[PDB]
Formats: sequence, structure tokens, C-alpha cells
Amino acid sequence: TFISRFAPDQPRKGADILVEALERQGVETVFAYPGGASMEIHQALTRSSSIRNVLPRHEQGGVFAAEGYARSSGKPGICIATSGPGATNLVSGLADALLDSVPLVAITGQVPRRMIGTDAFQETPIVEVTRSITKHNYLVMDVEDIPRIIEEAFFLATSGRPGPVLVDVPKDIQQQLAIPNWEQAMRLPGYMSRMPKPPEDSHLEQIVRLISESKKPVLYVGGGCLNSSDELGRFVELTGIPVASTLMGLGSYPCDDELSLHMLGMHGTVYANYAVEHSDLLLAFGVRFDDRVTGKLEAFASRAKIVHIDIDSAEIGKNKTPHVSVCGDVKLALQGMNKVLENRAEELKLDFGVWRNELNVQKQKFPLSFKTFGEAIPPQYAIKVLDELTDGKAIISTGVGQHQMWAAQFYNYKKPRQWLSSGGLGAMGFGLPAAIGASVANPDAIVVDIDGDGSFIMNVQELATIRVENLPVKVLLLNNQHLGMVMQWEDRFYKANRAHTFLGDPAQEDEIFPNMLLFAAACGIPAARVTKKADLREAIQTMLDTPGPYLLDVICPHQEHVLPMIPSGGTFNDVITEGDGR
Amino acid sequence: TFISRFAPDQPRKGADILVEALERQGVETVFAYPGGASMEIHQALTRSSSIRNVLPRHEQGGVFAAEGYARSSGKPGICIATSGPGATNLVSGLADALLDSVPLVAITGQVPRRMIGTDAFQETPIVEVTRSITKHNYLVMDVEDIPRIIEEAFFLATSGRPGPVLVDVPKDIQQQLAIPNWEQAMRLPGYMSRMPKPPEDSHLEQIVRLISESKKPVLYVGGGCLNSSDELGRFVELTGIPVASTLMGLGSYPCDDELSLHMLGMHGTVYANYAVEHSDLLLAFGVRFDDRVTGKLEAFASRAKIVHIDIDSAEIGKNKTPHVSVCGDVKLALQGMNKVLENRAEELKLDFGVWRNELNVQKQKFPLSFKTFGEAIPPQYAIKVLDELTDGKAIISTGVGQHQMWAAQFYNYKKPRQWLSSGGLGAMGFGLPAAIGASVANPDAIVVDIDGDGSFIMNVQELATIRVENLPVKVLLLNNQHLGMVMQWEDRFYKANRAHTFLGDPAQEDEIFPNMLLFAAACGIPAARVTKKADLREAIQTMLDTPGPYLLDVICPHQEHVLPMIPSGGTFNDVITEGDGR
Ligand SMILES: Cc1cc2nc3c(=O)[nH]c(=O)nc-3n(C[C@H](O)[C@H](O)[C@H](O)COP(=O)(O)OP(=O)(O)OC[C@H]3O[C@@H](n4cnc5c(N)ncnc54)[C@H](O)[C@@H]3O)c2cc1C
Ligand SMILES: Cc1cc2nc3c(=O)[nH]c(=O)nc-3n(C[C@H](O)[C@H](O)[C@H](O)COP(=O)(O)OP(=O)(O)OC[C@H]3O[C@@H](n4cnc5c(N)ncnc54)[C@H](O)[C@@H]3O)c2cc1C
Ligand SMILES: Cc1ncc(C[n+]2c([C@@](C)(O)OO)sc(CCOP(=O)(O)OP(=O)(O)O)c2C)c(N)n1
Ligand SMILES: Cc1ncc(C[n+]2c([C@@](C)(O)OO)sc(CCOP(=O)(O)OP(=O)(O)O)c2C)c(N)n1
Ligand SMILES: COc1cc(C)nc(NC(=O)NS(=O)(=O)c2ccccc2OCCF)n1
Ligand SMILES: COc1cc(C)nc(NC(=O)NS(=O)(=O)c2ccccc2OCCF)n1
Ligand SMILES: [Mg+2]
Ligand SMILES: [Mg+2]
Ligand SMILES: [Mg+2]
Ligand SMILES: [Mg+2]
Ligand SMILES: [Mg+2]
Ligand SMILES: [Mg+2]
Repeated sequence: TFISRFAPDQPRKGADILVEALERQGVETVFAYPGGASMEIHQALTRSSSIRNVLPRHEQGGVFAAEGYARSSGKPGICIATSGPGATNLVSGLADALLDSVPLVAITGQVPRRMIGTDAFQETPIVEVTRSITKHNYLVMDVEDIPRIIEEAFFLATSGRPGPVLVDVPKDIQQQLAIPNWEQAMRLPGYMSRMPKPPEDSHLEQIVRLISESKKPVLYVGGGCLNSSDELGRFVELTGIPVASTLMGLGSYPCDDELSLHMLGMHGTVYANYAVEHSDLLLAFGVRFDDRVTGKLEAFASRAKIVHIDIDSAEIGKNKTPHVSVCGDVKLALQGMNKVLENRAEELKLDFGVWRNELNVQKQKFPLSFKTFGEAIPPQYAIKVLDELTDGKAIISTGVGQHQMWAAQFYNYKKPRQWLSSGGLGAMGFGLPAAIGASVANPDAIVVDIDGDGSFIMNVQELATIRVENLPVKVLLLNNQHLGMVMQWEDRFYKANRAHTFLGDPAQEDEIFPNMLLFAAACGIPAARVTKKADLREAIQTMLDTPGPYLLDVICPHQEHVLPMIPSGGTFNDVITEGDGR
Repeated sequence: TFISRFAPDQPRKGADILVEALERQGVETVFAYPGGASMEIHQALTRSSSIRNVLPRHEQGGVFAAEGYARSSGKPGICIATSGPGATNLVSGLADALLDSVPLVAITGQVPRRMIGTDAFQETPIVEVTRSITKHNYLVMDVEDIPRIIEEAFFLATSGRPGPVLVDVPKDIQQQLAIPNWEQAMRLPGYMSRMPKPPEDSHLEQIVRLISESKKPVLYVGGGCLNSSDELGRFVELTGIPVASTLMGLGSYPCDDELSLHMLGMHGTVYANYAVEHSDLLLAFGVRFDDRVTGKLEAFASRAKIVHIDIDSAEIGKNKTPHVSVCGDVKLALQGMNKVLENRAEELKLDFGVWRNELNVQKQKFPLSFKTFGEAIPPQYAIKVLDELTDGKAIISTGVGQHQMWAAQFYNYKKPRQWLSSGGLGAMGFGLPAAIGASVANPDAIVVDIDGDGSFIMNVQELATIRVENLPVKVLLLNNQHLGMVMQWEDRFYKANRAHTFLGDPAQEDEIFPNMLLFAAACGIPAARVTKKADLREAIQTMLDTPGPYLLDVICPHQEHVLPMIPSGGTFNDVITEGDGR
């Protein structure tokens, strides 16, 4: 049973009830930054012997760290901020967690209840601000509600389609004395009654039947499969269907595998987008048919029967209309379909080697390619060397931009939750704090933040967090001195007319600005810069072998372009396969 | 103490908890119309021996009756409707109660909690629909909340500025068994901490001082004074300040009194609007400076020091900027100012007989006047005869239109809560149901609905309610066969071009259509029609002397106009004092 630090008849502060509510959820780590409206919560945290606090240097760092914790572990991430300016600094993280379906519980202090609505000191209506960028939120109006609301928040954040839940706690409720009741029933009758049931054998056998009748099936795998790598891998054994993955699904099926078509979509491989373009059966498991993937919807999988299995009924038929649909956990659907495939194996005689051979011809004519100019370091090459020296077992977090795409293309993720990247919102500054959360959740792992120079500086203050918490976070900084992805679009569509994409100092144009090594130096983090491709392998090896945190500044020619590229709203026939800024 | 019909350890349905919650509030009458989602509440009502239900024939009749009950008694009116179409039929009454600050508690049944949001049978999101036309509303999500929410609803409806509160109760909560806790504390910390305090002697003596320094003071009295007739009357004794009343304030100060300037505003008396126009001190007690009263705001009381005493801080300075302000109960402000005036009486030497004489000259040159054409019945005359034959002691309710203004002008209300009229929203069909509620709340009173033919037919179905409940409701129907007030504006501003204002039958143009006597006949209510002014006095006398309900159809020439008239947005110099539709 659970052991409380208080007697069952002993009144204690609401802040102490809230912390014990976290303890009763199995919480061991929080990311909490103190302020006036949350001082009581922070005092109660020091009284907890089972919950560790990682103090960020910015609440956006706190929420992004909670995301990295969640994405790398499957557990909910918990961040805590004070009222007013603390709460508003969470907003980008809440939106990011909602768009990527990341389970997250955010607790904000609030001004006393009687002060609400009066423009009080450090008051913002955070429940109103965040209603459209959270899965649910609460304003606690009585200390007796703390056990129930915390329980509901964790249940909502982690069940169904996961997402962020914000709990706003007025300071007077934190100080009120009460005796908690941990037996209160949750008040989610509508939500709980609309929870998907395990899929029926009726629907599952229709799918297995559709597979046997098809000649060109393609698996279309996304973020919803992160807990189904075993079931999915078994499914691929029994069917031999090639696997195309989204940015969010990377690693659900191993990238180094022969049946892997790698990533599809705007910057997906030519052969992955080819497969979807010419398929007759599209198995869309745990995906939401977003515009980065589909392009022009009418042309996406235009001659395929579309099977869509999603745990969110609101996603089924939202953009692309499926032929067959299953609303439920893809993990269960895979388990059920795997049994059918095992028994009726010899009756089905599944063989797609002719389709696979057609795709492997595309895989040989159009592989992912990069150019090497003299001794300049290709960013693609740097990530490939990191893959080798870490044996593809590192947890990878990124910023947003060209380096993000290259980290997606040129690292072979073997398991899900190695890949931590902001996909739906695409928020710069995510990589460094996310690596902080992933390292705390996986203390023995290799954690590398593959960051861009614009993204890295946005939350550079979290270097102090990495040092103080003694986290072995590695930073592989692909430094092209530009806002690279926006620069690439300037080259393609605006005649290379630069509009504020250069991040260096124009007074000293040929100097690396700023000097990221001194940012690491300021926080006592060893660092180095590498410029010549000949030095890169030993440089990365040094970063990995040096215990504790390390920053490697990898200088790269800025004229590189992420390829291939299907322009926004385009079709497969519009794919760009050559060119850069030279 | 209170005696429950259940043992303190005996579980009972939520519906039974809700009814006992009403009993514990002192509720004796409700206006409840049954439907599927509220059947449990109606079953629980039959188990109550202290609460009577008056079954309307339309839920709009139910809410309007609850209004009449409230306006005529000072107690909150309680109406109950089922989900969906029952709840939506309350909407006009909720808006009407909010605009006129009438205390009201509306209970709606709702579909089961788990069905909410699914377009279920007879489901409408009534809490969303009514949020902007109620003072507050609730969606009960647990049977344990019923005692607390009902207590908060009555507290909010009746404290501060009164208003309607809607409580939405899902059917599954009505059926759930529980043991109520009647000791729960309310959760209104912000509202209760912002409640006005009793006025300080600091503010009150500044006002008494401002009175002594003024030569032309005018009292400007409205709906906020309905509980202050004694204090106000005493205040007028000590100061001799003449009293101008709004439509909502009629009867706070007696109309037959010599210091009474009667009603001000768009259809106010020439002398009341004169006083405000030339005053140097305007005592605005319990008023909200609405556009019907002020006209062009810059010209309203343009040379007066304005004292505004309102219980709602949001009203002070909303339209007209006062010089002095007191946020609090006008009843207490009057009591405090009366003490100062009593003690410092001989030191003040208050005498405004010169100003009063100037106003009494206006009162003699421009009195309220009407014309008599042959034997046709002037509506103004009919109301004056009703005043005499009832000695000004009848409770009067009205519809909306010309007859409403005439009932305001030509009846001398002696006490507040004799005058029940929809002022802010101006909802036709109010008069008949309001009379129903007033009669139930005042069983021994003379209750007369002075109604128009358009207004009366809108809720004519409540005649069945009057008969079945055996209520002595008198109907003085001023029948001009037109939508009279809109007709008057057609005459003045649209060259008498009729645009759907005629309510009779054009095929039989000179026939009274419809025959309201047969409407009364259908419901077993004695009725009569009078056409000649010579017959009017005996006709009204018959209506009054005949026990029980009675309808008197008073035929009137339609070309009458309500005078005087300050056009909308005009000034005192724009007042119209002559003309009609002839
Ligand atoms: C600069 C940039 C470029 C990008 N370009 C690309 C690109 O070329 N290709 C690309 O793929 N992405 C790209 N993206 C990422 C992108 O915008 C989206 O994040 C991604 O494409 C959508 O991922 P998804 O389809 O797997 O759905 P997700 O966002 O991962 O959501 C999961 C889906 O599965 C469902 N689900 C969740 N759990 C379960 C379960 N247990 N069972 C069943 N269903 C479940 C959810 O309801 C939801 O519909 C890019 C992002 C950036 C920032
Ligand atoms: C066809 C038609 C014509 C009309 N023409 C006129 C007209 O010529 N003249 C006219 O006067 N009206 C007219 N009206 C009515 C009108 O539109 C308004 O209802 C009325 O003028 C406003 O009443 P009020 O100023 O007393 O404020 P109310 O609506 O009665 O509200 C009361 C005010 O006092 C405050 N208050 C409440 N309780 C207290 C308390 N205990 N202590 C202190 N303050 C308190 C409230 O906050 C509020 O500000 C007409 C209506 C109709 C339908
Ligand atoms: C908080 C935030 N602000 C601005 C953004 C708009 N974007 C991008 C995009 C694609 O989302 O535009 O739609 S990418 C990008 C530039 C990235 O600079 P880098 O870190 O150096 O990486 P690289 O390897 O050089 O490309 C910008 C400015 C963004 N997403 N987040
Ligand atoms: C629900 C409703 N619908 C329409 C209305 C618009 N109005 C009016 C007004 C002033 O509010 O117009 O602004 S008054 C009026 C006509 C009144 O017909 P009567 O009952 O016969 O009385 P009378 O003695 O003849 O004048 C209409 C149509 C209204 N207020 N309520
Ligand atoms: C420099 O002022 C500081 C500084 C610090 C460190 N702490 C606080 N704490 C409070 O002021 N607490 S409070 O009484 O409940 C309160 C009353 C009114 C409005 C807000 C409010 O809380 C805001 C949270 F700060 N104030
Ligand atoms: C002709 O159908 C009728 C008729 C009558 C007289 N009563 C009811 N009652 C219910 O259906 N009750 S319910 O099971 O809780 C229910 C379930 C689903 C949706 C709404 C709902 O309630 C709506 C209220 F009617 N239905
Ligand atoms: Mg089929
Ligand atoms: Mg090479
Ligand atoms: Mg860059
Ligand atoms: Mg003064
Ligand atoms: Mg006469
Ligand atoms: Mg009429």
C-alpha cells in the first residue's frame, strides 16, 4: 500500500495534499520554477522524499523538459510554474504537447480566489488562455477537490489520445488545512463512456481479407504506434508489407530494416512517397493525415483502399476519407490481426515480393544523397557518424529546421522514444530542454541534442540546468549561421533574397557568431569546435567519451538544402530532387 | 428548526434532495411544466406538502408568472422546465429578469451527464445559451452538489443587484441516491468579498451638505428603491425635494402626492423632464441612466451636480459621469442621511418652495391630457376609472406598448410592487402570466392585467391556468386592433405607412378581430365588451364585483398617441406635446 507522511486524521495544507496526490500517481520528477503564487507548493516539495525537482532557468525550458521526459519514457511529464508571467511562459509547451499528443500535467499557482478577476498582482486568466491549446484544464475552487482533480488530470493526460492538462491552483487553496479523501470518484461520465472499446473480430478480419486481395500494400505508421513496436514488427513478419513512417512515428519500425521505406511526406524519401502514390492498400495506423505528409489531399494515395485505425474518432475521416475504419488502440488491433494471420497463414499465401522489388528499384535509383565539398563538413555526414559511433542507440532530440530533417533522415532509430522532435507545432528551442527531460528519465542512456544555431540559442539558458543537475547531455550543434529552413525557401521561391535569416554578425561576416563555446564555458560545460571533415569523427568520439555534458560546434556550409522536397500542397509529380543555394 | 421528510441517515433521490433544498429556502410556490428530463423533479414535488405547483400552459408563461410572483412580493420566483424545448421556452423570461434586476431561480432538467455533447434527445446546451442573459448559471455534475448549488443560486438571485440564476440538472443526477449535507459552505469568495459595505458617514454628510448648497434639487428614483418607500418618504419630508420616478420606480414615492413629478423620460411628463433639465442637484437613487430616460446624454441634467447611489459599482459612471457616488444599498444611505437631516435640521434651514413653485407652474401649464371623441372610449379615461373604482390599491401588470404607457401615466400607484411591467427588455405577453404570479403571491389583492390586444394574444393560453387555479385575475384589455406603439411611430416618422401593424381581419375590416370574449369563454372565464364611454364605469365595476377571473374588452379608437414624446436620442427642446393619427 501507499505510505503517507501524514496521519489519516491529521489536517495538512492543500499544497501538501497536492504533492501527496502526485506521489500517489507515481510521480518521481517534476520541473518546477518558484514564484509567489506557488511558494507553498515548493515548500511542500522539499517535504517529499520521493519527488525530485529539476529547476529550469525558464518556464518554457520547464515545460519542454517535461515533454522530453514524457516522450522518452511513456510517463506523463509534470511541470510547475507560478501565476502570471510563469504561467504564460508555459504556453508554447502546452500547444506543442497538444499538437503532438504528448501526455503532460501542468500545475500553475494562482492568486487567491477572492482576487480572481480584479487585475490582481501577477494575475492572468490562464484557464481562459489555454482552453484551446490543452486537452482539458481546471481551476481548483476548493481544497477538497485537489485529490479528485489531480487524479482526473493524470487520467485525461494519459488515456485515449494523450495530451496536456493544466491545473490552476489559487494560493489560498494551497494554504488551507484539510484532511484529503483519496477515495473520491472521478467526474468524467461522458469521456469515460465514449472511450474506444477493444476492436471487434468483425472489423479485424475484414482488414486481413483486404490485405490478401491487394497487390501493392503500404504501411503508413505514425506517432500512435509508439507503444506497438513489438506488435507492429510481428505484423510485418506475417505480411511482408513495407513500412513508411511519419516524422512522429520514426523508430516504431526499425529504420535499418530492409522492409523500411523510411520517412514519407514533404521531405520524405522518393521511394516512400512512390509507394504511397502507387499503392492499392494503405494501412494508416496511428496517423492523422497531416498536410506535411499528404500534400494535395485528392492526389494522396489516389488509387488505394485506405484502412485507418485511430484511437480518436474525430480524426477518422477528417482530411482523407477512408474505406475501412477501426476506432481503437492500434496495439490491440495489431494483436488481433496477428492471431488471424498466424492461424490462416497457409490459407492466405501472402507474398508481395513483386511489389517490394518494384519499390527496391526506386530505392536504388533515388536514395538519400548529399555532396561533400572539399574539407567542409556535410551536416548529413555528421549525423551518420553519430549514428555509427553510438550504434543507433542514442536518444535524439532536435530543434526545428534543416538540422531536424537531417536528424530524421540520417539516423537509424531502432526503437520508438529515441526520437524526440516537435512535429506539429515545430517549436524552436525544444531540443536542449527536451534532452534534459530525457536524460533525467533515462539516466544510463546516450542523449544527444542535434540542434541548430537559431534553435539552440533560444533556450541556451538551460545549459546552467544541465551543469547544476550534472546531466550527461551531448549537444551536436549543426552551425550554418542561418535560419536554415527559411533560407532554403528564400532560395527556392524568393530568388535568394535574404530577409533576416542570417544569424551572424554582419560587421565580421566571416566569423562564427555568436561563439557557442563560450556559452558552454559560462556554465562549466566542456566544448569544442570542428570545421574540417577530417577532424569530425574524432571530435564526435571525444564528445561521447568525455563524461558528463559536452557541446560540439559543427560548422557547416549554409548553402545545403534538405532534399527531396514536395512543395506545400503539391503532388508526387512535383517532387524536387536536386539543387541547393550554390 | 426544519423538519425533513427523510431520516438524516436515509438515502433519497437527488430530485428529493433538490425539492427539500427549495423547502429549506422557504419556497412555497413553483411554476413547473413537466417533461421527460424533469419527471423525477415533478414526482418529488408531489411528495412535498409545503410546495404548491402552478402548472402553466407554456414555459414562457411559467417564467413570466415567476417574475410576477417575484416583482409583487420581493421573494424569488421559481420556475421549472424540462430539457431542450422546455428550457429554450424560458429564454425570454431570463433576459427580461436580468434587464429588470428581478430575483429568479430557474431549474431545467437535462439529459444524463454521459449524453451531454452528443446531440441527444431533447438536448440543448442551455448553460451556454443563457450565460449572457442570466446573472449566473450552473450545470450540476454531482448529486452531492445539489444543496450547495441551490443555496448559492438563491443567494446570488436575491443579494446585491437581484437577477435570474439558472440551474441545469441532468436526469441521472435526479435519480441518484445520496444523503444530503446541508452544512456545506458556499463557494463565492470573490462575489462575497466584493459586496458593498454600509455607506460611510463621510459620503453621506457630503450629500446632505450638497443639498443645503443647492437651489433646484430633483430626486431621480428608480427600481432600486422598491424596498425603501418608508426611508424615501421620510427623506422627502426632511428635504421637500420633488420626486421624478422611472418606469421601474413607479410607486416608490406615491403618485398622488403633491411633491410627485410623476414619470420622466421619453414619455414622461413635461414638468418632470423640465425639473431634471433645469436642476442643479440630481439625486439619482436606484437608477441606471437608461436611454429611454436620458435621451442625448450630454444634454441630460447638463447643469446639475449628479449624486448616484447604486448597489452595482459597474453602473456608477457607465453612461453619465457623476460628481458624487455611493456604492451601496440605497435603503441604508437613506437611513443614514435621514439621521443627519433630523439632527442638523435647524442648522440647515432647507426650503425649496421657490423651485417647487417654478415646477408647479409647469405642472399647471403642461399636465397630462387626453381628448374625448363623441362616445368613443379614451384608453386614458378607462385606466383613470379603474384607479378610482379600486382606490389605487390594485396590483397592476401590463403588456408592452401604448397601453403600458397609459397604465403608467394614469394610475396612481401608492406603494411599490403594485406596478409589474417589463421595462428593460419590453416583452409582449408579460401581462397575463405576471398577473397569475402576483395573484398567487397576493391572494387577497385586486390584480388587474391592463393588456393590449397584440400582447394579450401572445400568451392567451394562460387563461386556462387562471381558470384551473381559480385565480381572481381581472383583464382590462385596451383593444385598438393594432400594434399601437409601432403604429404611432409609423404615423410620426413614416407618413402613416402601415407595415403589418393591423391585427384585425382585413376581409371584415370593421369587425373586432379576434373575439377575445370567446377566448375567455373557451376557458370558462366570464367576459364582456364595452364600446361606449357611457357604459365604461358600470362595466369596470362589474368586472371588479364579479368574483373570480374576468375579462373586459375595452374598444378604443386606434388613432390615439402616447404623449408627450421626446424622440429617441433627443433633448428636452425636442419634446412633442400634440398630435395623433387623425
Ligand atoms: C520543419 C518540419 C518539416 C516536417 N516535414 C515532415 C515530413 O516531410 N514528413 C512527416 O511525416 N512529417 C513532417 N513534419 C512533422 C508533421 O508536421 C507532423 O507532426 C507529422 O507529420 C504528423 O505525425 P502523425 O501523422 O504520425 O500523427 P501524430 O501527431 O503523431 O498523432 C498520432 C495520431 O495517432 C492517433 N493515436 C494516438 N495513439 C493511438 C493509439 N494507441 N492507437 C491508435 N491511434 C492512436 C492520434 O489520435 C493521432 O491521430 C515536419 C515537421 C516540421 C517541423
Ligand atoms: C415601450 C417602453 C417605453 C418606455 N419609456 C420609458 C420612459 O418614458 N421613462 C422611463 O423611466 N422608462 C421607460 N421605459 C422603461 C425603460 O426602458 C427602463 O426599464 C427604465 O427606464 C430603467 O429603470 P431604472 O432607471 O429605475 O433602473 P432598473 O432597471 O430598475 O435597475 C435598478 C437600478 O438600481 C440599482 N439597484 C438595485 N437595487 C438597489 C439598491 N438596494 N440600492 C441601490 N441601488 C440598487 C441596480 O444596480 C440598477 O442600476 C420604457 C419601457 C418601454 C417598454
Ligand atoms: C519559435 C519559432 N520561431 C520561428 C520558427 C520558424 N522557423 C522554421 C519553420 C520551418 O517552422 O517555419 O515555419 S525553421 C526556422 C529556422 C531554424 O533555424 P535553425 O535553428 O538554425 O535550424 P536550421 O538547421 O539552420 O534550419 C525558423 C525561423 C519556428 N519553427 N519556431
Ligand atoms: C415579443 C415582442 N415582440 C415585438 C415587440 C415590438 N413592439 C413594441 C416595442 C415598443 O417594444 O417595439 O420596440 S410595442 C408593440 C406593439 C404592442 O401591441 P399591443 O399589445 O396591442 O399594445 P398597444 O397598446 O396597442 O401599443 C410591438 C409589436 C415587443 N416589444 N415584444
Ligand atoms: C512582491 O510581492 C510578492 C513577492 C513574493 C515573493 N510573493 C508575494 N506573494 C503574495 O503577494 N501572495 S498573496 O497575499 O496571496 C496575493 C495578494 C494579492 C494579489 C496577488 C497575490 O499573490 C500573488 C503571488 F505573488 N508577493
Ligand atoms: C419519447 O421518449 C421519452 C419520453 C418521455 C416522456 N421521457 C423520456 N425520458 C428519457 O428518455 N430519459 S433518458 O433514458 O435519461 C435519455 C436518454 C438519452 C437521451 C435523452 C434522455 O432523456 C431525455 C428526456 F426525455 N423519453
Ligand atoms: Mg470491404
Ligand atoms: Mg562522405
Ligand atoms: Mg541554422
Ligand atoms: Mg463635494
Ligand atoms: Mg372624460
Ligand atoms: Mg394594440
